[PDB]
Amino acid sequence: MHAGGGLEKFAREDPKVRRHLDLIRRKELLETVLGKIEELHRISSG
Amino acid sequence: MHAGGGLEKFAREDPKVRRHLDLIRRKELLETVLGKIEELHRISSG
Repeated sequence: MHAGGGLEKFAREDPKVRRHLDLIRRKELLETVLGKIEELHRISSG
Repeated sequence: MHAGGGLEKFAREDPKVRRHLDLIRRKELLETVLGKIEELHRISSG
């Protein structure tokens, strides 16, 4: 797993767990976008 | 109730509802303090 990177492919391979981890990832992208906006409001008060 | 200011005392009279509103009041002063602290932290971070 750790030498070959076959952990993430091990995850990608199964139908159920692909949907689970993909769902968690898209949610992750949107959260990080919101975080970039929030940091922006802090760097410039107005 | 509105002329005598006796609405608040009317609530004070029943014990169960008095314990209820007392719980709500203590939660209030604590909230306003935390709000001031959050505003302060915002002032000294950006």
